[PDB]
Amino acid sequence: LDRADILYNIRQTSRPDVIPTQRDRPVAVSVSLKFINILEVNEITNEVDVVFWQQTTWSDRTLAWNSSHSPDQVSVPISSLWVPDLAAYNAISKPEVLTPQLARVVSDGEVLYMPSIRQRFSCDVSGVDTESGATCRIKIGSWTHHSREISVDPTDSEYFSQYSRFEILDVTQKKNSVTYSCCPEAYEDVEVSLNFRKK
Amino acid sequence: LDRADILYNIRQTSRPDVIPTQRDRPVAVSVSLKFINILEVNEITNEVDVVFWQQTTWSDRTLAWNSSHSPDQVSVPISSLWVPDLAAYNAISKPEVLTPQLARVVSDGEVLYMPSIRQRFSCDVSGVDTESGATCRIKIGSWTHHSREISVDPTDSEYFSQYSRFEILDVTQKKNSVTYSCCPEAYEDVEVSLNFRKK
Amino acid sequence: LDRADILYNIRQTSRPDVIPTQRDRPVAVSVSLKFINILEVNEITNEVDVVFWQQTTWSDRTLAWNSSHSPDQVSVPISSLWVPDLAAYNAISKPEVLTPQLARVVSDGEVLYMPSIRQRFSCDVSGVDTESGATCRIKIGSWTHHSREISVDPTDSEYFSQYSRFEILDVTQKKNSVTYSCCPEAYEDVEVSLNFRKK
Amino acid sequence: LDRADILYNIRQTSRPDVIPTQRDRPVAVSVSLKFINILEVNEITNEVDVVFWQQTTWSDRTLAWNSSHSPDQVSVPISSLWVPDLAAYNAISKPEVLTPQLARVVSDGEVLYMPSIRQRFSCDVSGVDTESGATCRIKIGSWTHHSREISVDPTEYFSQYSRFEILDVTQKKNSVTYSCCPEAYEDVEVSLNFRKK
Amino acid sequence: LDRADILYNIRQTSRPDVIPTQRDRPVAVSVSLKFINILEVNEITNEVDVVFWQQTTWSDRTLAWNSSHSPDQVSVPISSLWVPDLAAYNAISKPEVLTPQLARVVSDGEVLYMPSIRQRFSCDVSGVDTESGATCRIKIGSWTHHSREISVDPTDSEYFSQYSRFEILDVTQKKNSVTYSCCPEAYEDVEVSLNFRKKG
Ligand SMILES: *[C@@H]1O[C@H](CO)[C@@H](O)[C@H](O)[C@H]1NC(C)=O
Ligand SMILES: *[C@@H]1O[C@H](CO)[C@@H](O)[C@H](O)[C@H]1NC(C)=O
Ligand SMILES: C[C@H](CCOC(=O)N(C)C)N(C)C
Ligand SMILES: C[C@H](CCOC(=O)N(C)C)N(C)C
Ligand SMILES: C[C@H](CCOC(=O)N(C)C)N(C)C
Ligand SMILES: C[C@H](CCOC(=O)N(C)C)N(C)C
Ligand SMILES: C[C@H](CCOC(=O)N(C)C)N(C)C
Repeated sequence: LDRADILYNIRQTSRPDVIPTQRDRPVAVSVSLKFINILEVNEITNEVDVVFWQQTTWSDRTLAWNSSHSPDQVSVPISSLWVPDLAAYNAISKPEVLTPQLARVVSDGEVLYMPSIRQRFSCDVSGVDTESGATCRIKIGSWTHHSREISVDPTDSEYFSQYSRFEILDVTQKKNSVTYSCCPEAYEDVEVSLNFRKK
Repeated sequence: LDRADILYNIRQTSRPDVIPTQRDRPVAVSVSLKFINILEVNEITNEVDVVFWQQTTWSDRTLAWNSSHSPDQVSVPISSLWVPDLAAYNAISKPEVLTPQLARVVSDGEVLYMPSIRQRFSCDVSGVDTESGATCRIKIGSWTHHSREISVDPTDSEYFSQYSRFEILDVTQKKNSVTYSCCPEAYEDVEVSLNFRKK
Repeated sequence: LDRADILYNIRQTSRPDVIPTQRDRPVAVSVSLKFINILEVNEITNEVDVVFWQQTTWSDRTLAWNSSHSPDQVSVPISSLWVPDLAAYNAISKPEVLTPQLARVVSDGEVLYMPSIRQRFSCDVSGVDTESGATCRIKIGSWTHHSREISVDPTDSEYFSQYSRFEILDVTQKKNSVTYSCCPEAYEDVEVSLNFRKK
Repeated sequence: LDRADILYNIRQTSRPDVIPTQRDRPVAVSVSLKFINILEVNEITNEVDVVFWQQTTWSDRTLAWNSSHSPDQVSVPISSLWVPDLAAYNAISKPEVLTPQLARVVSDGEVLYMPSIRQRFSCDVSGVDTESGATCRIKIGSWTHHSREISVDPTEYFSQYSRFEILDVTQKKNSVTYSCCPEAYEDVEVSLNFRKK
Repeated sequence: LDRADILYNIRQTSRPDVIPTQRDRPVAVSVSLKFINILEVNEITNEVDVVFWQQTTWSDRTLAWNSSHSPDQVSVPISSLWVPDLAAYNAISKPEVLTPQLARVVSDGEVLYMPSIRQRFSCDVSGVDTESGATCRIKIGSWTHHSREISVDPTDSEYFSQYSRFEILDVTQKKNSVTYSCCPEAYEDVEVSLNFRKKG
């Protein structure tokens, strides 16, 4: 098998509309935000503009191939793959995807999709100009798949811009499972707490 | 039947361009706005920027399948389903859909579509800085389907952001059936009255 | 014939790229603006932001069907129909279509397309703050079809927002047939004069 | 032949990706800007926002049909035609096309494409508030086709409600060689002399 | 062969989703920014708005044809070609492509894609109003292809607008090969250092 064949097979059979559950277990999705920049804070309106890499991994066995005498990985357009329907609950703009929309697929079916995203959020900006800083919580999970279909789990300034007006003090993560009035089932989310301040 | 089969059949036969009327009864659509945020009020211009979940439900039997030994529900891209042509009469911007455009379909054909929307409206902003607050009325209904084809019915701070500069005092709903100069038939709408104030 | 059949036939045979002239007569298009809002006036720059329903009607016999024991009308995506190539000569932004892009088709081939549009225009804003008000003239006609192929004809505050900062005094319409330097034939337009003032 | 036939044939055989050179001569493209409005001048940043009709004509024989007992012209979506890859070198925003994207095609293969465009440019805005006015120069030519493949040549509607007025418009053709490439690329430079009223 | 045939073959067989590696060597991509304008500097936020031609070249032998009695080059929509997945790491807006999205392909499979791009960046704007000026560093590389699949290499005011409020003092380039926490492999990048200042 060469790359051409692998990409051909994936395109012909991938089923981007079909969540790749195994034996009625949820697809285990990992999410991890790598913050790159904080662009436009407003303590009055409690809105912040953030740029981050949304590192997202999950498994889709339907993509697997025998890697004997074959490449172990290919880059694939996400339009050819099932992708988790993650959304940020407290986003107040749609995600602006800054990078090429390609996912990396390993021969065993492991997928990594890691767009760089710019997005605005409604969160607690109070304290941003103090030494303790602000703590902005960003909430992410599947919009339409409950906990039996998708589980969501977590996996600081490492890639944060030195030229930002802000600095990151700490980043913490917490997993939740919430029942909403609209629906009987629970929906998982990750809450990423970004503790930052003006320099 | 597995998910793949169900989604395949739906894609192959769905008829997104065909309103699923039963026995010449209107498609009964329920609409309900869950307000998430109020972002940019202007009492001078009487314009407001709102984020809300537009909970929308209706029935389409053409989607139904036998759920015996099969999943009871699937998430489906709305491009593969008929969707009611709802519009907000007093919107002054097009709806920015913030979430993945997926509907949830149950085996009996019940559909739930619940995008998170950011949109600007022209409405009464007077009194927003008083204790009584402003009452902003949002009017939603089918743009091209009259009351024999589509009926529209309703179904507060529960999901409203604590970080908003505003707070919700009350939300009320009212159903209407209006005849317009352009056409002989009546068109139904729901009017959602959002009573809110600056904190 | 049911809706499914009618929409299937329309989709299979409609020819959205083909102007439905009959016997070498122009397609007679009617255009009528129902003003909904006036949002952002600037008497210095002579620019105005307007929301209006662009009521547009014409006939396309290729869409007709026998309505005996059949629905008399269907809603159809405009991407499946020929639509007149109307443009506003003095627009300075592209039309923001706020409503679902569906036209209503009657079994005899009458079409009604009535999007709600937000658009900015260059026009006479002088006097807007006086009692006489301003008169803003909006000019609309086929961009590429001359008078032998498309004719354009007209057909006040009825739907105008009570919450606008402005009010409508009067709306008048006038038909014209103009020869431009670019081309030998005449092109029809409708000029809609919107007389409005600050409240 | 009726319109439906002509449009069908064009759709089936047009080859929008294929530049219609004849006998290895360049496609001769005419370009002409009809200025409609000047919207947002900034003398400090030297940026201007303009609306103009970009009158563009060229010939594509592969579109031709026998007009005997047939319509002489049809309107065609540009997605079904080859169109010259013109760009404005000093544009600092992408062209906002305000009109329906249709070209007019004559039975002999003459094409006219005339979108109304709003676009921002980096140009000389100095003197806009004087009697001499500013002269803003707009430079347009094929982005990827050199002079042997595309030649570009120049060949009333300005809004009375603009804050500006047009004193003069002049045009000049150029053939320039760039560091990136061995061949010459043609352009038209349109000089818009305008001032605040 | 005429252009029609060449473009027809390319469209029918191009495989825009398939990186054209040769014998398991990386596709060697050259990148070079020709700066055209600097539009909106902010020394407080350290953000800059730049317009530049992103000269990008690489080889794709699957596009090659016999140029005997045939045109030596054609312009091709990039939607019909594989194109490197280059991204600017420090961009804070998506690239606004100002020009027609066509690449030039030579009969030997050499490709030149050279869009004009307007984009905002987070970079060091300090000193912009001084004689030394600011130095803004722009970092560009493949987003998803490591060094064994794509290598990235470099190739001043020449096309820079005389009407900008800024002027260019110097442009330097540096190639890097970086390993990120997310993945075991190294990813190459070019860092383009734009040294510029406000005029006056
Ligand atoms: C119209 O439909 C009806 C009922 O099926 C039929 O009686 C009539 O002949 C039809 N006319 C045409 C032209 O098909
Ligand atoms: C290249 O095309 C020429 C001209 O017809 C032909 O003579 C020659 O055999 C071809 N060469 C290759 C490598 O196929
Ligand atoms: C809160 C958010 C609401 C939107 O959900 C849907 O559209 N469903 C189909 C569940 N989910 C429950 C995470
Ligand atoms: C008021 C508003 C006007 C638009 O109507 C349509 O476009 N039709 C096709 C009816 N409707 C009737 C709800
Ligand atoms: C004013 C306007 C200019 C655009 O014309 C075209 O695009 N043609 C193809 C005629 N026409 C003459 C109505
Ligand atoms: C200056 C400008 C650069 C971009 O050129 C390309 O994309 N080529 C395909 C030539 N051209 C040469 C006019
Ligand atoms: C740092 C940056 C992050 C994005 O990576 C991807 O999306 N892969 C598919 C690896 N790359 C590795 C250059």
